[PDB]
Amino acid sequence: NITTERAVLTLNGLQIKLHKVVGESRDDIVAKMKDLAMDDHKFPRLPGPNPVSIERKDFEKLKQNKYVVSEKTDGIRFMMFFTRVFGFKVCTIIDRAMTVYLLPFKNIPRVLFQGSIFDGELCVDIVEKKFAFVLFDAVVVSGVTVSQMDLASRFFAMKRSLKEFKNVPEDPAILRYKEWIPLEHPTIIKDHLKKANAIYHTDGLIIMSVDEPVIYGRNFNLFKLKPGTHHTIDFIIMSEDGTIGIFDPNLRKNVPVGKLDGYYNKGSIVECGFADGTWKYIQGRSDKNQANDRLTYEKTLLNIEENITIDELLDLF
Ligand SMILES: Nc1nc2c(ncn2[C@@H]2O[C@H](COP(=O)(O)OP(=O)(O)OP(=O)(O)O)[C@@H](O)[C@H]2O)c(=O)[nH]1
Repeated sequence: NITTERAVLTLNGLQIKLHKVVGESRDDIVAKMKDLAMDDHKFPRLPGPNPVSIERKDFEKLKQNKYVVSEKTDGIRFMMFFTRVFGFKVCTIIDRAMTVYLLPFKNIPRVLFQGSIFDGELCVDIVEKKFAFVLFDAVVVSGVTVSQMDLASRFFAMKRSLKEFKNVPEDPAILRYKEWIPLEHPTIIKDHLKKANAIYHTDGLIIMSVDEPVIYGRNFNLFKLKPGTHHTIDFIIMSEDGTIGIFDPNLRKNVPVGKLDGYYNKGSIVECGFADGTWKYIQGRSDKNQANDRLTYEKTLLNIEENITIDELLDLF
């Protein structure tokens, strides 16, 4: 049987109960996805790109090359994988740490189960108070590797397969497709962004190449933009006098970086924002035992400093 263990995900004040796939079953689903995705990376990862923050150096490239734009949905990143395990046709969603849950739909066409890997976000529909799964892109559809073709071909393949699918009320998520708008369409972009934000929780926008094949991992040509300067960092309290530190993952030692005004419990993790030269407390995190690493900190400072805004960005066009 597929050895499962139950789990509940909470997003935006709502929860979803799912069977987390465990042990050798988890191991086999992951190894199956690695083969279908033909990823020979020596480390377990999803066959999908992680965006990079937009930098002012990128503005040239944005204006030479072709790109599409969409809202950055705020929810959980999942690769959705249709396969067959021990004879049964299975729909799974895998997250970035390689944790596998079943997410079953009634009406998935049996072709998908020959090997579909679609990329998306599990998220909540504000208007409907139901979960939605929003598909960003496809890697393999019914056994056909679509990853090296251009974005419009990938969506053509994906939409083709699901063309006869209908959701039914008992399905655990509303399957929906990311509408990507061309980066030369500012008024169409703004309007799409306004409609998008009526339905979803968004964290800015994502800008993606119209024609490059799928990258797996950090994709230096997939850009995200946070609205305004609302970057935060999680620091560890290294002193009761609020000395905040940041983790160096290869020393495995926290390094002192600043100091907060107030009394703080050593070893806690505080989410802070930067304002006028110092970091300021926003909330303590009881759910974390580790600060953000140096890399995340260095890059967030650069972004704070550069202060790119969505209106600056959409006015380049
Ligand atoms: N690749 C991609 N990611 C998207 C898209 N829409 C929303 N996202 C989400 O944006 C994430 C970007 O990574 P980060 O900028 O680190 O954001 P995060 O994973 O929410 O982490 P925090 O910033 O710590 O909250 C992706 O991993 C997706 O979960 C999209 O169209 N493509």
